[PDB]
Amino acid sequence: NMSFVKETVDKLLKGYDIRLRPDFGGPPVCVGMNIDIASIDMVSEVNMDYTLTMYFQQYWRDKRLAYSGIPLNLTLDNRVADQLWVPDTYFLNDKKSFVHGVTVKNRMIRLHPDGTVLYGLRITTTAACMMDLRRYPLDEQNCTLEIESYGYTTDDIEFYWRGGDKAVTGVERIELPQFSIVEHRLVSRNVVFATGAYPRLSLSFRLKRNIGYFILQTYMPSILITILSWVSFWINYDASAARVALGITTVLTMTTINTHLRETLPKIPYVKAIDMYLMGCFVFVFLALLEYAFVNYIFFGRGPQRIPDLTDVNAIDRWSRIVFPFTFSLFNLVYWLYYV
Amino acid sequence: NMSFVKETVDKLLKGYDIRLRPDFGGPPVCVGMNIDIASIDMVSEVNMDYTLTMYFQQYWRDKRLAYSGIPLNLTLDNRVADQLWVPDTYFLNDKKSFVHGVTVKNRMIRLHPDGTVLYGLRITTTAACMMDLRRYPLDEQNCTLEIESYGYTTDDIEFYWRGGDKAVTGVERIELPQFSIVEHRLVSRNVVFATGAYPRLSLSFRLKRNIGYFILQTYMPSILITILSWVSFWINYDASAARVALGITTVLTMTTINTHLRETLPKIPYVKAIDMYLMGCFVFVFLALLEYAFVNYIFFGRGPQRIPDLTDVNAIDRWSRIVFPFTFSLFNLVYWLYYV
Amino acid sequence: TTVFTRILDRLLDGYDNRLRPGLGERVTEVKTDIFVTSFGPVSDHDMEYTIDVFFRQSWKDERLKFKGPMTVLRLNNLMASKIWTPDTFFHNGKKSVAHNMTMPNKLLRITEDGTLLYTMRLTVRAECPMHLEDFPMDAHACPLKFGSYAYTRAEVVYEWTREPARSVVVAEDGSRLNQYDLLGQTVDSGIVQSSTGEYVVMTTHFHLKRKIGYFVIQTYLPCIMTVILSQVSFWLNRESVPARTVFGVTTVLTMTTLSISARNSLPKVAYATAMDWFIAVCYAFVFSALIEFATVNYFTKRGYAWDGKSVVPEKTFNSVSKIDRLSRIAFPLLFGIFNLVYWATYLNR
Amino acid sequence: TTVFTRILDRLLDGYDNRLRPGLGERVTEVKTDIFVTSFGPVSDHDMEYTIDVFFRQSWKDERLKFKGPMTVLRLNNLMASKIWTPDTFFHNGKKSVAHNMTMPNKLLRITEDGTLLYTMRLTVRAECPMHLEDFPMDAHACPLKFGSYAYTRAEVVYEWTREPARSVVVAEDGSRLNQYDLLGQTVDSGIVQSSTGEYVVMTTHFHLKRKIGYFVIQTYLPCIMTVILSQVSFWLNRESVPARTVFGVTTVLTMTTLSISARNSLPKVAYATAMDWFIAVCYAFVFSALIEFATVNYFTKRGYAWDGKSVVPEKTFNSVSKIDRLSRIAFPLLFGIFNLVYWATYLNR
Amino acid sequence: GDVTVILNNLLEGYDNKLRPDIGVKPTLIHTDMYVNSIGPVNAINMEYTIDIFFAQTWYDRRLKFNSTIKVLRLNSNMVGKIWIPDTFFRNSKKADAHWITTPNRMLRIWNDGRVLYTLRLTIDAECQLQLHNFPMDEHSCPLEFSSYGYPREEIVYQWKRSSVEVGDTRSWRLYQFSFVGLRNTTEVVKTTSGDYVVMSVYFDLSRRMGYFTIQTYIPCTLIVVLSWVSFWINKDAVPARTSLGITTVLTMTTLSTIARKSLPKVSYVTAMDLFVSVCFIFVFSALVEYGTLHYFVSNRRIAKMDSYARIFFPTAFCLFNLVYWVSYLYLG
Ligand SMILES: *[C@@H]1O[C@H](CO)[C@@H](O[C@@H]2O[C@H](CO)[C@@H](O[C@@H]3O[C@H](CO[C@H]4O[C@H](CO[C@H]5O[C@H](CO)[C@@H](O)[C@H](O)[C@@H]5O[C@H]5O[C@H](CO)[C@@H](O)[C@H](O)[C@@H]5O)[C@@H](O)[C@H](O[C@H]5O[C@H](CO)[C@@H](O)[C@H](O)[C@@H]5O)[C@@H]4O)[C@@H](O)[C@H](O[C@H]4O[C@H](CO)[C@@H](O)[C@H](O)[C@@H]4O[C@@H]4O[C@H](CO)[C@@H](O)[C@H](O)[C@@H]4O[C@@H]4O[C@H](CO)[C@@H](O)[C@H](O)[C@@H]4O)[C@@H]3O)[C@H](O)[C@H]2NC(C)=O)[C@H](O)[C@H]1NC(C)=O
Ligand SMILES: CCCCCCCC/C=C/CCCCCCCC(=O)O[C@H](COC(=O)CCCCCCCCCCCCCCC)COP(=O)([O-])OCC[N+](C)(C)C
Ligand SMILES: CCCCCCCC(=O)OC[C@H](COP(=O)(O)O[C@@H]1[C@H](O)[C@H](O)[C@@H](OP(=O)(O)O)[C@H](OP(=O)(O)O)[C@H]1O)OC(=O)CCCCCCC
Ligand SMILES: CCCCCCCC(=O)OC[C@H](COP(=O)(O)O[C@@H]1[C@H](O)[C@H](O)[C@@H](OP(=O)(O)O)[C@H](OP(=O)(O)O)[C@H]1O)OC(=O)CCCCCCC
Ligand SMILES: *[C@@H]1O[C@H](CO)[C@@H](O[C@@H]2O[C@H](CO)[C@@H](O)[C@H](O)[C@H]2NC(C)=O)[C@H](O)[C@H]1NC(C)=O
Ligand SMILES: CCOC(=O)c1cncn1[C@H](C)c1ccccc1
Ligand SMILES: CCOC(=O)c1cncn1[C@H](C)c1ccccc1
Ligand SMILES: [Cl-]
Ligand SMILES: [Cl-]
Ligand SMILES: [Cl-]
Repeated sequence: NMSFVKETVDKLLKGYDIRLRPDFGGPPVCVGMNIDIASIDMVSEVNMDYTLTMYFQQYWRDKRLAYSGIPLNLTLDNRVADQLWVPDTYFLNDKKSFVHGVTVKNRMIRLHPDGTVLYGLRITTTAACMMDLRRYPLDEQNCTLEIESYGYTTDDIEFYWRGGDKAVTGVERIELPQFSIVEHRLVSRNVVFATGAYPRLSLSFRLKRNIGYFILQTYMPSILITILSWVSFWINYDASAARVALGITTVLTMTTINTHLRETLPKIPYVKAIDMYLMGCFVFVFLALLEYAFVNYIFFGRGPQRIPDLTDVNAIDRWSRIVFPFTFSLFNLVYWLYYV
Repeated sequence: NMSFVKETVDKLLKGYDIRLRPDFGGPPVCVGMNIDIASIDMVSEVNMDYTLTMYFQQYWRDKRLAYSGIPLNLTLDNRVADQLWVPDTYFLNDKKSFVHGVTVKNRMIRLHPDGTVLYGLRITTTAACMMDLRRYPLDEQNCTLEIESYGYTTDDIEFYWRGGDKAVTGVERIELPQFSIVEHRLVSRNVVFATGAYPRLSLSFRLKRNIGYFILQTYMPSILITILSWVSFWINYDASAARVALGITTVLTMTTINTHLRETLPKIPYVKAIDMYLMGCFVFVFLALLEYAFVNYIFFGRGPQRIPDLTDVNAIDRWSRIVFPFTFSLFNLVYWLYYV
Repeated sequence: TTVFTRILDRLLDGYDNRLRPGLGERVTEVKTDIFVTSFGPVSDHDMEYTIDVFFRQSWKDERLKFKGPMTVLRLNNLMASKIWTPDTFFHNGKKSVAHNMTMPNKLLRITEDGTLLYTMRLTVRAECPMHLEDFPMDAHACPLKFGSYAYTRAEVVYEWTREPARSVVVAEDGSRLNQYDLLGQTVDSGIVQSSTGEYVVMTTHFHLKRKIGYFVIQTYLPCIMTVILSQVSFWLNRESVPARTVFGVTTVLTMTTLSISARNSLPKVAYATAMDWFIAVCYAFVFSALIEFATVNYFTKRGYAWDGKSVVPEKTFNSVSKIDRLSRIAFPLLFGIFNLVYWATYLNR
Repeated sequence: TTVFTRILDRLLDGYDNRLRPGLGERVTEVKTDIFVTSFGPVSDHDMEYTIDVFFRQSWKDERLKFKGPMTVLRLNNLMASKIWTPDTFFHNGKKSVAHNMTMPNKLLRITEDGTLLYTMRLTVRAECPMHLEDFPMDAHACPLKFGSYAYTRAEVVYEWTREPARSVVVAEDGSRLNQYDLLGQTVDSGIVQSSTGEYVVMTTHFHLKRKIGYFVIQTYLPCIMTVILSQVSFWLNRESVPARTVFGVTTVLTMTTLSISARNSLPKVAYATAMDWFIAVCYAFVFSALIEFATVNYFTKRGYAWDGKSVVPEKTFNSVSKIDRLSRIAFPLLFGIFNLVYWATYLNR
Repeated sequence: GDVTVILNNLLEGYDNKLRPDIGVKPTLIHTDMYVNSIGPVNAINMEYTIDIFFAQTWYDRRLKFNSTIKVLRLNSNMVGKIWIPDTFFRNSKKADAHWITTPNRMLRIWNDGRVLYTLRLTIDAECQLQLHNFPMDEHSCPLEFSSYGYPREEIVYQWKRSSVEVGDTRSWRLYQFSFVGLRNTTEVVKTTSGDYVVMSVYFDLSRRMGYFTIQTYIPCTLIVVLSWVSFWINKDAVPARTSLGITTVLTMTTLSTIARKSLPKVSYVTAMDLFVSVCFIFVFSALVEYGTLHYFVSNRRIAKMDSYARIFFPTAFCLFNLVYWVSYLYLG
């Protein structure tokens, strides 16, 4: 048994040239790929990337490795991969990645009698995706993973998804705390550079951000502060200290709400959907404070000289008691219909 | 001619013993050192370290490497450095360092006909320097790089700065946003441990902190809040809500200035120069608030029952309008003269 | 397969990869071009930036001539470590990565005349010294210098593969900038001098202009609204002493918080940026509103406001402060004029 | 020159570095000492500390005896990989660093009798379990345990080079501690029992006392000033309801910020520290001063204060509250007494 | 040396590319684990650190030898010379063996061919946490390991009698959690490359409540009690009660963001969120209570609303606390 297997495996590597791909100087070698996704984590808008753990299996035929007389698929110790040709697959958008190495290098080489090689790697890769945050936190991102051959063109190597649409598994078991993976899809194409045309496999996910976290942390605190700025409409116009303190505090609170949200995001130059709401709530609490200044100026600035009446101080307060809750509801009605 | 170089180099490394230093069993090998400092950055008070990038050149003569018949200085592929003896130079205060490795290892080997070796390395090192922050931010720091031989004592090796005070270049072109390099100093001495006396080269920089940042961040806001607190002295004694709100907020605003400053510094057990100012400015805003409570108590507590007079609140307020600005300038006079 | 194995074995037989091609005869000439797959984020605090490149080099090695069934030998990267390759390094680089997932991202191609093509995927983090006087309306030319580490210009020189402007190519979709616009790149060549000789340097300058949108939303707009807020108190009656004092004190406290929090991402430079000047003037307007009211309060004769019933002839009532009436115009007008001057000054640089 | 090459060649010829010296014949004895070149920062959050050492080991190996023109071979650390060395590991060691710049920071020395000296420079990160019930007045004994990973005490035993106290030496200028003092070290040895046998373990305890100065400045003083600030309102007239309400609310909210900001240094332990008790009592004093005013306001009849002219006949005017008069004495006295008891409780112990 | 001769004979003709019994039977590997410490639980990343001495025992008939020596006690030098199983941890986010001062590995070979292989590991293991009951939550964090390449027909793992041993738990770096117990299971997981024997250890963890009581519950409770001080302040003090009412709401907003700062941005409502939100309702209603009282008395039984609020508000917060704490401490 083991004498024959050891004799056979030694025979395969004797005279093997790792510098030459299978069918070197001939037809392209076809490499099929399966990805089993272990997890997705650290989807960072700050860093514009996501971290992916996966089992990255590659399949190809090397007729130099065909063996006979052994009705077995030979799973060899993974160090034999240093003695064999393997595809020079790389991830174009991969910022940082490693093959896990405990307790050994998380790598698998399985030979088959006809010369087929199954080569699996356990890889954690931090791949870059640039996120369009104009609809944040109601945004829907699309993060990919480009898979390409570095030095071998379509004349030397061909990529395909093994199993077609079933080539990637484990997507339905991924739990992202902030997202739900709406869809994933698989793309095969060629990419042209100045050095040749290279086969590319593309795996992309569509992440829809969950909104429940931002209701509790940003939207409900803003609505309650905006509502509490309307309390000044029922306070007597004489109580200037009370209404200014109520007015100033809500304007201050809106900034404090915005700063907490501001500090956990990149410095994108455009206005996000969350900024539109916070700016909207700021306008409402600012106008409420300006409403008392108008009430104060009408009574004291113009009183001695002697649509709301604009001369009756209590008429302006009665008008504001209706318009501000109505308009804010109208603002929330428009904002949520546009973004949900 | 190129075949003659290949033959000559092969002859040098045939029988070469990398385990033995030049002149093994004989006089110590003299190693000359140059440094071209590429940049200094990340001078961290939190981590008590600075990061230094340099071209680190070592010069020694290995008679085993003398070659004749080639009127050239052989620059060889840096991988030949692993076949030659090189000094076991290390940095004692080095926390984290690496030789740059793109596109290849940033390493230079240049042989010379008489056997002299020039061995260059591009190194980024994060060396430790404990900083005395008692006068921070008006402080000068002295941060060093301690270069030493690990295994060879002064019987086996001698360090020297090659070129005297011109051994280290590029210091004058270093631009740090927060510091200005006042001077750099080169020291050569011996350090004794239990295992013997070892050569040491010390490269030290005297760093003076620029205060322009801290004027904008800490001092000016503190000065303005303290001046703001004096507005209370021009408000009538009976306006308790106005003067208390003015006094309370300035006391709080001093805390806001301090907490932001505290968050960016290490846990330092002593009072820094910046702490003396903030605690000095806190006393002034606190006394300004305590001035009103005293004024309120005189009028309302001691009033019904019947240096300023201490019975007329207007006199106390008018006395405060002069003494508080005058004393604060006196405090600024003593502070800035002592720390400059 | 033995045909191509015998060719590779013959090439490496008696080959010394410690010796550069032409060592002792001529200068090795390395043709270089760069394909930027992504111009990564710029870090103001570290004064650096990240760039992802296909770094291509090409040189002639007469020891690697061959004749065979093919005119180009497309080999895996492990052949590159068997031959001589240039020791190129980035002069302003900080911590660069030569990617090797899942294998070393390098390609080596040998043509029958000895020409070698050698490209590698690199992520370079390079220094970009910045002058932040005009921040956040500043522009920078971030350099990318490279050359041989050990070989002087008498041994190794670098040249651009094509027209120098066309030898650095940025991908259409390859932009990881969040707050900068890549306006283009200037490509040059030069000679640097060290303690070890004269070296050829290949330089690329990436011209970046900062996008002001973030700082308008997070700093300029909150400052402008605080200044407008501080002037609301000019329209309140002079007898609302607790109310107008809260206006002045709170707005100063807000300006202090904005001023302190506005330099978080910047290096602690010793000069004033354009934003520091804006916050200073906004602080001055806010501070002067509280000084304005304290002056108004100093001439308030009576502690009671108008009751809304009694006629005021010309008991007695305070009149509307003349300082307030002028402040209701002068303060909004001087701040509008300052913004016109401030924005025309820096948006035109 | 070749004289010493033949000695080294002879030493390794037939040498088996898979086998410890004296295997099957005796117990290998390893002498050990530590030179602490710096005692790095202590991390409360990770409950670990850093320490940079020269870890010196020495043992006898008869296979390495030699006769030559030297009595000690001071060899390259490359030689140490060719011979058996102890497999010492730190039992409570976290991620530790073997320094490799510019070369492996190791020395190997062979004397003619076969004795080996083998020292290395290590950055050791070791676990230090902390009991933070007394924080910020806590003291710790941070352990450093090491021994053979693979060899039981019947195979490899460790001893200190000198007297155990003198075998761990800290450099005079090496203190990298910021908020601790290195009072001293206790050096001991023992046996640890595992499922794989009995192992010799060498123990050193570094005794660290936290320096309270940072927390006096940043936590205790702001708490004390806040409590003192809240008792100021006892001296204002009882009719300044908005003024005395701002006093109470502001100080209560300030203590809330102080309490939350106080534990930012610590790991999120589930028990109360000495700082938490001080802040809790400071919270009670600040909260009670506001509750005191509410009781005063509940007995305040008239909404106007004394006009400054009318004589109170001991319209009518409110009297000065007896609660206010009592609180002017009781609150400073009780808080002064609490501070005396609190500090004597923890500073003395 | 006789041990040298034995070691050389064992490795002569040995092919460490081949698993023992490669075409005969599966290799049975017995695993032990000694837990040095279960490090911090990182809720934000959903991971925990564990330091283990991981022991594996199998039989390699190619390593049999006859001599008076009954066992070869070896260091890490021979670990790469013989065959070693490719055990990996399936939920490991990041793992690292130890290398100071040498590779912390142990190899022992007995004369009947039994191999004992031990090494020290630090593993950042993935642990998905359901934080609905936070901070009164309980978790069973797994640690799965299997063979990377050898299926169930080639490698079978098997727990020994003393499968997992834990030392002095008091030294562990579990700040917010208490270790309750562990279970070790075995199962076959079907992947695309075959069926694999997967071994799991589950560490039951209960969160300690003390930190969040100090950090969140007490501060939020005190701000709620603070808002009740307004009910005893005279209703004519409009600036006093309006400032008191509105600053509590501002403070309760600041406390809300701090409470969730230590959690992943999960989008469901934890027990902490419920407490903070209800405390928000109490401070919000107190300000609305005075606004209603002020409008109906000045800006004009309802006039006695302060007397009702003095009782109803403390009673409703006590009642909510009674329901909140009972449901999350004894109920589901
Ligand atoms: C992309 O590129 C990167 C590089 O840019 C690449 O990373 C590299 O990956 C390779 C593997 O593919 C690594 O190489 C192996 O590393 C093994 C250990 O790795 C751990 O330790 C690393 C540091 O090791 C130092 O210390 C140990 C002892 O503590 C020592 O054994 C090492 O030689 C080395 O010592 C040097 O440096 C120290 C200072 O650090 C000096 O003090 C010392 O003097 C010496 O100079 C550490 O870097 C690793 O961390 C990395 O990897 C982990 C994952 O593993 C990851 O989590 C981290 O984040 C980090 O990335 C890790 O902790 C090492 O055992 C291997 O060496 C074997 O095999 C080689 C084969 O050529 C042989 O030459 C060696 O002698 C040794 O032989 C073994 O040794 C075993 C242990 O003793 C023993 O059981 C065996 O029986 C055999 O023993 C000897 O055998 C010889 C014959 O071979 C015989 O003569 C003897 O008598 C004896 O029997 C090997 O070096 C490499 O370290 C990685 N480099 C870096 C920088 O990370 C990455 O993989 C690439 N990716 C892809 C996808 O391609
Ligand atoms: C209503 C009334 C109510 C009344 C209530 C009363 C309640 C009263 C309650 C009083 C409680 C006081 C508790 C103090 C505990 C101190 C413990 C201790 O040892 O601390 C030390 C100080 O540590 C430090 O960091 C020093 C801090 C300096 C602070 C300067 C303040 C300046 C003020 C200016 C005011 C000006 C005013 C001007 C006015 C015109 C710790 O350090 P160490 O261990 O000693 O050091 C050991 C190491 N070395 C350095 C020796 C080598
Ligand atoms: C730090 C700087 C300090 C500067 C201090 C400068 C202070 C200063 O000059 O005050 C004077 C006056 C006060 O203005 P204001 O209208 O508030 O005060 C009225 C003024 O005092 C009248 O004289 C009073 O009438 P009378 O005759 O007593 O019956 C009147 O009494 P009553 O109607 O209430 O009964 C007061 O209300 O202001 C100016 O003239 C504006 C100049 C341009 C101001 C431009 C500001 C931009
Ligand atoms: C937590 C709940 C605590 C509840 C505490 C409840 C404490 C409690 O019940 O106090 C009542 C009393 C209030 O005294 P205080 O001086 O504040 O109030 C005066 C008192 O009510 C007089 O009786 C009034 O005169 P009169 O006879 O109407 O003419 C006088 O009115 P006027 O002359 O101004 O017009 C009031 O100002 O306090 C003490 O005696 C202090 C003892 C120490 C009390 C210490 C309390 C901390
Ligand atoms: C881990 O698994 C082992 C089995 O591999 C369990 O040990 C068994 O415990 C039951 C208890 O009823 C005994 O009947 C068996 O004989 C044991 N098997 C042995 C000793 O091989 C052990 O209980 C498990 N540990 C857990 C679940 O914590
Ligand atoms: C006219 C709109 O101004 C504002 O909304 C505004 C001005 N100062 C502050 N804010 C708000 C709080 C804000 C700032 C930044 C982003 C989102 C929301
Ligand atoms: C009288 C001394 O008290 C204070 O200075 C004091 C009390 N609360 C706050 N502060 C100030 C802001 C401070 C504290 C700590 C460092 C620097 C400055
Ligand atoms: Cl950017
Ligand atoms: Cl420390
Ligand atoms: Cl924890």
